[PDB]
Amino acid sequence: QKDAKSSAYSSRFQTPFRRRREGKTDYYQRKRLVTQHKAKYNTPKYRLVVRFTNKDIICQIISSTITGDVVLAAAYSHELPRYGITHGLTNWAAAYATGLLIARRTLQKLGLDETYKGVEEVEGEYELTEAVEDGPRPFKVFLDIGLQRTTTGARVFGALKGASDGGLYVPHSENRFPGWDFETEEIDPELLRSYIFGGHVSQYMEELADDDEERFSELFKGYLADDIDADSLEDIYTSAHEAIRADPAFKPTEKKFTKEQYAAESKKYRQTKLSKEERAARVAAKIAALAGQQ
Amino acid sequence: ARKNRPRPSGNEGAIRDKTAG
Amino acid sequence: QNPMRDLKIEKLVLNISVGESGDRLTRASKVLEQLSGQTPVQSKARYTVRTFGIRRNEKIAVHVTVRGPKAEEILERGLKVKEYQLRDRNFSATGNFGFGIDEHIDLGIKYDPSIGIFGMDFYVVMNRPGARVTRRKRCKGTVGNSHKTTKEDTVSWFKQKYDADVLDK
Amino acid sequence: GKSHGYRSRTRYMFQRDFRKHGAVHLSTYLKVYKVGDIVDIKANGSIQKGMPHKFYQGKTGVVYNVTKSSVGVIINKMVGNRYLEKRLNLRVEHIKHSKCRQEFLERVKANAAKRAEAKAQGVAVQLKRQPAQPRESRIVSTEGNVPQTLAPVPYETFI
RNA sequence: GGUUGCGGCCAUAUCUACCAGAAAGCACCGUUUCCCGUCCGAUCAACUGUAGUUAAGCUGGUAAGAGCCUGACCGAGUAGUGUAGUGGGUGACCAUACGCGAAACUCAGGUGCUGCAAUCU
RNA sequence: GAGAACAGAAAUCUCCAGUAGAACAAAAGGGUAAAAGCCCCCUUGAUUUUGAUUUUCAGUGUGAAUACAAACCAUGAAAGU
RNA sequence: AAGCUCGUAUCAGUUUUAUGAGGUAAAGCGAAUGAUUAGAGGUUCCGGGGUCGAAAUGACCUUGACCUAUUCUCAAACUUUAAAUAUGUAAGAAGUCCUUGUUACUUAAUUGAACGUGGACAUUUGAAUGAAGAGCUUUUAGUGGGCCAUUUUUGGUAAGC
Ligand SMILES: [Mg+2]
Ligand SMILES: [Mg+2]
Ligand SMILES: [Mg+2]
Ligand SMILES: [Mg+2]
Ligand SMILES: [Mg+2]
Ligand SMILES: [Mg+2]
Ligand SMILES: [Mg+2]
Ligand SMILES: [Mg+2]
Ligand SMILES: [Mg+2]
Ligand SMILES: [Mg+2]
Ligand SMILES: [Mg+2]
Ligand SMILES: [Mg+2]
Repeated sequence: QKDAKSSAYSSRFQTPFRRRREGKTDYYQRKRLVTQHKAKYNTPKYRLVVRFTNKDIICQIISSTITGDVVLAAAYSHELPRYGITHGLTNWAAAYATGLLIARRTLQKLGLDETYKGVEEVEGEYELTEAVEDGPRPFKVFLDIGLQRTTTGARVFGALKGASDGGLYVPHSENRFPGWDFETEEIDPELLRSYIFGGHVSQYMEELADDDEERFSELFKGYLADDIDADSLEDIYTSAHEAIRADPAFKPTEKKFTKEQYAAESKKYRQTKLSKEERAARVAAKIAALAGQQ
Repeated sequence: ARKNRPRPSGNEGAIRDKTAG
Repeated sequence: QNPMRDLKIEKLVLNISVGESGDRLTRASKVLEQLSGQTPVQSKARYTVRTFGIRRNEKIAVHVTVRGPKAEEILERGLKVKEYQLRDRNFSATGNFGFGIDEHIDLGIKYDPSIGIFGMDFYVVMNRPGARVTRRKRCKGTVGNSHKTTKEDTVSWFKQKYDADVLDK
Repeated sequence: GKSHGYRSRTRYMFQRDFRKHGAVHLSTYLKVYKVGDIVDIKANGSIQKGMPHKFYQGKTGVVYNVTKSSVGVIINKMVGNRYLEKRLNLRVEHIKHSKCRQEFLERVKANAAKRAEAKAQGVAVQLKRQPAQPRESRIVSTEGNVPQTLAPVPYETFI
């Protein structure tokens, strides 16, 4: 009745491309990203893309070609247990850790790791990976946040800090990091360092634990189960950072099965298409029964 | 406008429409 | 079946269409914040009619939204005034509903003559959980057909809880 | 009175398409243009910046300059009793390779390979193309295909 | 093969109504001390992944489905049109010779493919 | 379209539908939907130095416009603009 | 008119092959805009009414509207589609391939870009046909009221307009 759109409407509808239908990619963003100064003919523009899904973080390095986009390297959150992190895989510090991982990974696989060491004595300071004198002019890459809304202290910029401190030259101002004072234009390095090393949870332990034990139980349950104390929290992050700077080589999983086995199971499991002959027989039977006076 | 749209009670419109002091 | 399709209140919207700007508008504003714990907003009139005595953008009405436990308790405090007794045709065809009252002092604020005596219109927005599908930014989408609210669903829910009644039709 | 603006009488020429309004798919900017490429010009009404004047609609030229987001092109325009070369500056949106050369180079490389492989046995590679020769003698049998006889048709109003 | 992130081509990919969905993933989903934004932690912010559910999203199938795409000696060599005559006709216009050649209509078929990276009984 | 006191064909609020059927200073025609539309924040690139090119054309000028170069800038996290 | 530099070409009011661009003829309106005839089915808490009624979110008829599916006909300032004739570019030595030099440009990077060094590939060296030679420079006379014919076409009834 009312929910009926005319044939003319359907035949003159325009369709958005595909990712706009899915509400996934902003081509207006992609425009300003992927275009290359036409004088620099094939030198591709590299995007550090960041995406926050529920319970996981993805960061990647991508260039683009006509037949599709191609990736230099990727870094998921869920392998940080390899580097000594077991909980809170979506906190801002987790984002920092992932940024560091992807940075050292790309540099190691590109052969730049010895130079552009990055920063080790982290201090929450704002500084860019300056170009080494008469060197190879460090790698350059730009953020790609997707539709994710920008705002001060957003956990995506933790990934930015991860890449920067890893050594990627990623152009950025700092006026959105947590602790960027607003009424006056400065930054609190030590507060930033706190958010680096989990200040907002390490501190938050105290009030809740001395305040509300049952709440302190339902969430942070895993922390109690694996016996992590609040004060010790900075230590594991610090040890992680060294673990990443030791080995970013990306050991992949082993899959404990085969591509073919997965395909076969899902194939036999899935519902299938119905063919034209059966369709004709189906309509004929529907006639002969319902129309055929039952 | 409907035929009987705001048709009041005689003893209810006295506190409805007086419009002056 | 019925695992978690449980209906719940989104928002109570509180409206007052005070027909003029100035002091009586200001007093209208000073009515709600006590009732709401929350600062109100003022809406402008978007074209003259000259019979209601209004110009473009001369700021006529005041309305607020409230949600959660405070919203439901204030809803209850209104349905007590209306003695749990509402007419079918009040309900929206989508499953929303609303009503109006007069003499806001008949609940809460005693008289405070500096404020005056005003009537309101409450209106309730109703749905099932998992509604942020239509409201988030990334991967925006619509709700499934079977999953919407309906006249029948909302009246049945309003029956079973508050054990109230609906009028003639 | 009379009127000749910069974009006069382009009302249909610059309409976009049917069912193709909106932003442009990225492949166009993902193209790469070298000096000496032969390129066709088709205006795109969505990007008012750096458009070509209507006269250069549908023409074809040779690129000669490259800048950050545009291209320099050479065109020959017939004015009076001679040709004059005009130089244009166009954003990459109204631009696309004329695949005439794309196929022509295919012919050239295949041609060279053919020449070489033929020379591998010295057999007179015979390079040049030919127009459509008149077709050759042939025999037609009637097995199961007995000739069928037609005849003109009488007349009736058919309504 | 399923799923996710980034895509190309931009409906065979949209729309309408139903039905199903292992595992993983995605998701809805819980909370407000801190950065942060709101008339309102709805959107957006942050924390947990713990308290639950595949109901919805998403994917796939179903329809003498709308739409959409492809093809055909179906319509039609029609309409139209370049060239020619001391051709017809009072004229309006029309045949003829050498050439090119539609759309509508009808029928039949089809209802996403594919690149990079990771993960999945 | 369906609902909410006074409130009605028209005031304000809410939901559903909505390829543009609206708006974009002005005539008309193009173009535009996570915008070129509406609202908010910051600013003055409506700047400087002279060239090159397109339109009218004699390939003169004027008008208007386009693409760079060399500085100083604004904005944005950034690519860019 | 004077010549000049050269001697089969960096040519051509032409066709073919390959590849572009176009919104006229035609066509369409059970496709957008606009116009337009007729019934058919519904729909009024809602139009005007009348009939039954005290009124009813009560009933009957009527007119109109609105919606649904059909139907008859149109467009220079409408259009999904879309001709023929006209029209742009290419069909090689100023080429292609191979190796490696230069740069203050550009690249994460001897990566790229542009121009080169050196080497390889000829009359079938890259469709048709013709080429009366090809290209170049000056300088100056006359001219700047036009008219007619076929075809397309505007105002007007038309005109030897
Ligand atoms: Mg933006
Ligand atoms: Mg066109
Ligand atoms: Mg003759
Ligand atoms: Mg914007
Ligand atoms: Mg000029
Ligand atoms: Mg025209
Ligand atoms: Mg016609
Ligand atoms: Mg037509
Ligand atoms: Mg029309
Ligand atoms: Mg042509
Ligand atoms: Mg003389
Ligand atoms: Mg004269």
